[PDB]
Amino acid sequence: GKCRGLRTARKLRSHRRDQKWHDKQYKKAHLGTALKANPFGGASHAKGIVLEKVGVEAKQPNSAIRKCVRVQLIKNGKKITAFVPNDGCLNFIEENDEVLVAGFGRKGHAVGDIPGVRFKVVKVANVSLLALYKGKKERPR
Amino acid sequence: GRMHAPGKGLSQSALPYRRSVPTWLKLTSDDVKEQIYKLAKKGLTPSQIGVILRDSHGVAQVRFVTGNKILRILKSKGLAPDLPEDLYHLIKKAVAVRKHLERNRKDKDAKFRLILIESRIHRLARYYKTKRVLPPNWKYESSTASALV
Amino acid sequence: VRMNVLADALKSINNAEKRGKRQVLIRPCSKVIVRFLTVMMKHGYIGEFEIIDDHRAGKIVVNLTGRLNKCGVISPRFDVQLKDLEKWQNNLLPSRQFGFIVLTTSAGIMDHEEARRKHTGGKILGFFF
RNA sequence: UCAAAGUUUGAGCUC
RNA sequence: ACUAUGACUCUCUUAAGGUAGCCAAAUGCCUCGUCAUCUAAUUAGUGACGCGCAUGAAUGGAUGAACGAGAUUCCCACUG
RNA sequence: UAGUCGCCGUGCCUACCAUGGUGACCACGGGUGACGGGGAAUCAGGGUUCGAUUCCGGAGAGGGAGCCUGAGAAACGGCUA
RNA sequence: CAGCCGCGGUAAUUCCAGCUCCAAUAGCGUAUAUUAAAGUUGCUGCAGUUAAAAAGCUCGUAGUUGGAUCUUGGGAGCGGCCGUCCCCUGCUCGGCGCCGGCCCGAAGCGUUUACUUUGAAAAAAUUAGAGUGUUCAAAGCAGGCCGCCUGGAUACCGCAGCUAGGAAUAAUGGAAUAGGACCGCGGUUCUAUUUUGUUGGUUUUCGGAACUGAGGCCAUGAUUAAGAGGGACGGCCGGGGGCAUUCGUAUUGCGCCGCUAGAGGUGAAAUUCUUGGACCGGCGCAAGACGGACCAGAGCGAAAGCAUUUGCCAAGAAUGUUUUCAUUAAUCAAGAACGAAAGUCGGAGGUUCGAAGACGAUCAGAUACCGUCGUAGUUCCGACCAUAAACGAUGCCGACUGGCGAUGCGGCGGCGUUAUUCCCAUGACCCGCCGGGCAGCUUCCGGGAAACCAAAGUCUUUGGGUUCCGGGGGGAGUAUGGUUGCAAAGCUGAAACUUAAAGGAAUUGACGGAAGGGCACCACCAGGA
RNA sequence: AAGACGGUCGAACUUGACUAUCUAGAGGAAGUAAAAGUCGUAACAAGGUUUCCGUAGGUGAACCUGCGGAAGGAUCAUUA
Ligand SMILES: [Mg+2]
Ligand SMILES: [Mg+2]
Ligand SMILES: [Mg+2]
Ligand SMILES: [Mg+2]
Ligand SMILES: [Mg+2]
Ligand SMILES: [Mg+2]
Ligand SMILES: [Mg+2]
Ligand SMILES: [Mg+2]
Ligand SMILES: [Mg+2]
Ligand SMILES: [Mg+2]
Ligand SMILES: [Mg+2]
Ligand SMILES: [Mg+2]
Ligand SMILES: [Mg+2]
Ligand SMILES: [Mg+2]
Ligand SMILES: [Mg+2]
Ligand SMILES: [Mg+2]
Ligand SMILES: [Mg+2]
Ligand SMILES: [Mg+2]
Ligand SMILES: [Mg+2]
Ligand SMILES: [Mg+2]
Ligand SMILES: [Mg+2]
Ligand SMILES: [Mg+2]
Ligand SMILES: [Mg+2]
Ligand SMILES: [Mg+2]
Ligand SMILES: [Mg+2]
Ligand SMILES: [Mg+2]
Ligand SMILES: [Mg+2]
Ligand SMILES: [Mg+2]
Ligand SMILES: [Mg+2]
Ligand SMILES: [Mg+2]
Ligand SMILES: [Mg+2]
Ligand SMILES: [Mg+2]
Ligand SMILES: [Mg+2]
Ligand SMILES: [Mg+2]
Ligand SMILES: [Mg+2]
Ligand SMILES: [Mg+2]
Ligand SMILES: [Mg+2]
Ligand SMILES: [Mg+2]
Ligand SMILES: [Mg+2]
Ligand SMILES: [Mg+2]
Ligand SMILES: [Mg+2]
Ligand SMILES: [Mg+2]
Ligand SMILES: [Mg+2]
Ligand SMILES: [Mg+2]
Repeated sequence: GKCRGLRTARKLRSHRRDQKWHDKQYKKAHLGTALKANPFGGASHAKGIVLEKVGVEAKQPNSAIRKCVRVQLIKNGKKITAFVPNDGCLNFIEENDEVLVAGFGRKGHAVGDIPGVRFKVVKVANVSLLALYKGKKERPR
Repeated sequence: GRMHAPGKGLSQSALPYRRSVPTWLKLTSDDVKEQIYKLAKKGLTPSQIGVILRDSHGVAQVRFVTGNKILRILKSKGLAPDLPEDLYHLIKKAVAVRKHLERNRKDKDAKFRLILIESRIHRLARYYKTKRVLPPNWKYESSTASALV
Repeated sequence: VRMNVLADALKSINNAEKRGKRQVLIRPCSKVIVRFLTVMMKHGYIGEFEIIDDHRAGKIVVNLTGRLNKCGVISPRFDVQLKDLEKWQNNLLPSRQFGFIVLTTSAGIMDHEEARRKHTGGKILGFFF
């Protein structure tokens, strides 16, 4: 503070109330455009259909072909590049199957090589992708 | 520092500690008042009075030699002006400014000084309104002002 | 304009004590200041000051010793409940053993420990240690 | 007692 | 460094070689140009596109409120 | 001001007069992913966010409206649109 | 794989396996909202010369803050010079009762807030918390002795409201044309009511409201005049402002006279002017710019800025002052005045230069740098405009803490020189002191990331007052909206998306078509195959 | 009782105005992210015409010139 007056409570509080908005994160929390724009709409997971398999190329120093997958959500209809992680797990993901998608730990921010891919697959057809990779369970056919 | 200027001059009178009268001075308060009456009748301010007294009669301050002050004595005898002399001198100054501008419309500096002068006037005017010497309806109005000196 | 007489004086003395100056002249004499000095003096932190009476706001000459680390002020004058006295004296002082917070009260000008004895809250003026 | 002077494998430098 | 195109360069011809802006308009043959809207349905009409047979700068170009016994298109109410 | 209604006080309603009231001390208007509170989480001291939710108060039973019956209802596990 | 840095290009401590080893253990992992960590929203507690940052300047009502000054002390007894217990209102009915008076008790009245302390009052549940062997505990409020014995408490519980104590700090009134207090005197008008043994009525006496005459007494009534401020006065001071007036050369142009063939211009040339007389020189005339040199690390102005002579108009900082008033003051959203150049609209004027434009030159290209021309503009008056690195890139007031010399103004003092000449009192020198002023130097004052600063100091020993304004880079001062302007454009002012870095000071290199030094026939110089 | 005149409340439908919120939309025009193109080389060393600021006009692009500022410049000094 600078006005250390005994009766400037109002003037102070007002000033604070104006400047909280210049903080980028508060504005992020309280204006709705971010929450609405986010397809997750303040959610951890979201279900969606696989419609095509895509090999997105990595950024520099690194060099790799990341295996992503174009899902279309049911509730909104928005389109997402959900990335499948680990080794040999893509042969499992068949086309036209429901997968539960989650975030990527960054709250609206791209991560490393995969440019603009904030989402990863957890399940396939009520079957944990982990269980398929480990070999505990099998795909129902 | 000064109000409408950057100067910060430290020059004024400095009265000494002894409030006592000197030994050589033997002119009474009554005689001084009879002089006051003549000078006020002839037409003169408390300032110019105080000046003459200190210069010729060698009596620096009446407040110190006698008990009460010069203006309150004049107020007792009904010589006080309708409004205070400083406002009198300001409006007279104001008028001369607006007069010189009347021919000389360009003098922008004169306009700036005029405006500051009027601000200073209304400041004094609110002090005197609180001191209950002017009526609530008093108002400097360049239209009516020139009637007042 | 000059608002706080005390606020100017106490800075002047702290800028003397940092330089180890021996005696200090302060230009406006206030009654509250005078009470303040007498409080520190009875408790032995400084010697015998003397005040120069002009039919005016007086002056004051303090013969300074060397035991005073700081003598500070709190503007604005905050009210202080007995609840807050501990948090004030905690956050405002070097330790729990020494140092003082002097607050004038209805009762009178006195230390905070004397306020604790007398059961008397009040308006914080300042502090020293 | 003032005209100008451009570039350099993709094929691997470094605590 | 996809094709296309051609920022860039040269040359032939003339004294240069259509800059800014605009359109299938009262100016476009092929032509009902193509796409969208307006209709149940529209060779008309309106808004973008331009390769402009043959746009174009006081032979003036573009806009633009008010006015018109001016030219077309649609809508309301209304009617032998 | 005088009445009406109403169990009384009051633009509650009616009639006749007067022309007032609020506003940078943020009204007015718009938003609120707001029923409120008692409380919870977090913490050095200051504070920050949450609190539909077993206790209290409010409102509501498809949408709005209207009413009989009753000490008590503008009731919805009572009626009429 | 890896939240991030990074790993993987043939001995991979980073992948897939095996072999081991670590953390936690009936639990652990992942995601999202959210909280401490965050002195990265800061009241306690941030920044604002250079890393992001102070409105171009000043005026201005609300807002916020405001100098000093009025009660200090006193009596009796007490403890180890000192401390503490006891006390520091005033103005109809009965007893500590005592010989009508005195005191006390009671009723009513008290110039007023903030501030502080008490109590009551607060729904429980919850929290903390006393007790209590659920076999411990989580829980519960129960239980225990062999008929009896006990518990079933307590605290916190904002803010506002009430209740009685305290009166330092901050307001606030009061007696100043005295229609001023006390306590008294007498009228005018109106009546509470008591009264004359008993039937009826009134005024008085005696009490209670308004009005009205003249007293006695009151120490009779007015805080000081701020190193707060305004206003006055004296002679000065200053490129301070405006208007009008005067002068100078040079300039380019013209007219005339003189000799004459080139003149121009460049690194080198041409278009250009020129035997219809150029350039050069002389004398006259002409119009508009500009007032050099004197001109300083000088002055004044709110700021841009302000310099030919003379005249008129008014102002002001600063100084001396035993001049008047006595708080009249500081900073400020809203609102307002001024505000270089370019730009714009009308006239007036159109000398020079010169955006645009053309051509001539170099050049791989140059629609530029060079040249010859040359338009708007550049000048004045009248209308708009409000933007610059408008930089000290440093908001305003106020205080304090080191020197040193120089300087500008006003003022003061002091041998002597030197003009007035013939002294005084002035002028020029000379040596000092004082106020504030533009700057300078200086140091282990201390601060600061450092560069640096007697301020960018008086900061974890953090609060003198008050405005404005910044919170990762970009996207973007864009969009959309609003407002102003003839237009140009100004002002207010978002988001999506992307991205892990962007910057400052200073060190060592390397480079330099920057300078200073020094050397070498694989450099030059002088030359040779 | 059936029933009717009238008052009051008034659901409901029809229309308009303002107002909030979401949203399709031919074609156009920006920003950002990968690249080992094409044209040049402004800037950082006087970057080979010092750099930058405000404002006007111009040009394929980076840029050029005019007028007046600033030094964050290649000068803290240049001599009665
Ligand atoms: Mg001011
Ligand atoms: Mg060159
Ligand atoms: Mg190469
Ligand atoms: Mg068409
Ligand atoms: Mg054309
Ligand atoms: Mg024609
Ligand atoms: Mg033609
Ligand atoms: Mg034609
Ligand atoms: Mg049209
Ligand atoms: Mg509670
Ligand atoms: Mg309830
Ligand atoms: Mg309630
Ligand atoms: Mg209900
Ligand atoms: Mg119902
Ligand atoms: Mg049922
Ligand atoms: Mg029910
Ligand atoms: Mg391994
Ligand atoms: Mg913390
Ligand atoms: Mg936080
Ligand atoms: Mg910078
Ligand atoms: Mg900066
Ligand atoms: Mg400024
Ligand atoms: Mg600035
Ligand atoms: Mg004070
Ligand atoms: Mg001249
Ligand atoms: Mg300037
Ligand atoms: Mg403002
Ligand atoms: Mg101008
Ligand atoms: Mg101009
Ligand atoms: Mg014009
Ligand atoms: Mg030229
Ligand atoms: Mg050419
Ligand atoms: Mg040229
Ligand atoms: Mg600027
Ligand atoms: Mg600080
Ligand atoms: Mg940013
Ligand atoms: Mg990156
Ligand atoms: Mg060699
Ligand atoms: Mg040699
Ligand atoms: Mg260049
Ligand atoms: Mg050069
Ligand atoms: Mg350059
Ligand atoms: Mg540079
Ligand atoms: Mg050109």
